[PDB]
Amino acid sequence: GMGKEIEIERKTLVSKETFKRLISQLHIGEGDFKLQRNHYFETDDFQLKKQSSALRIREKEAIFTFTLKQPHPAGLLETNQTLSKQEAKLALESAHFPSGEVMDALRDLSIPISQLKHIGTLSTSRAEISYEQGILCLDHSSYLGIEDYEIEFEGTSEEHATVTFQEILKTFSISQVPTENKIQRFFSKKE
Ligand SMILES: [Cl-]
Repeated sequence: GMGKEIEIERKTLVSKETFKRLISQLHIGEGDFKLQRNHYFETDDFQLKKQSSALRIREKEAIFTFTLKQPHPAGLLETNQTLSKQEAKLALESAHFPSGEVMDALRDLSIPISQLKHIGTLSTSRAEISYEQGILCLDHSSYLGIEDYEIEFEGTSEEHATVTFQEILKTFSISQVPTENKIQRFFSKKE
């Protein structure tokens, strides 16, 4: 919707060689990959994690986006807000966030905004294609000295997303493995 959206997502990590094979078989060019930086925010005691939520500022092609992800009956509720470079920099450098729908949703979750701070940055090189009735993302990410590769399917219903993703794993012979979110893979490494 207009700032808010429901995220229905299926995901698995893959090897470097499998990722490289998928780029070839899906006929994805080098120029299709776009670079983005995810700057993560969290309290010392990890309050957003305890409420199954994630707060980031994304930087992509000179556009900054403030994003909260929180639990929702179906999938996760994603609340997006555009920021200027000024607002993004203030948040990153001095933990001063702008008023708006993201701030409102944080305060509705009883998150002390004065305790939030920039914990680190994960970079992702991403290619996206329309697959069936959804979107298929190829993510090569780097963070805290290491890197990894990931395929994800963005669906519209939980039922159809499962069917479509299981079809992708079978069709392209991808062996599925347990896969937590980028932000969780980030600070599980940080810990
Ligand atoms: Cl990267």
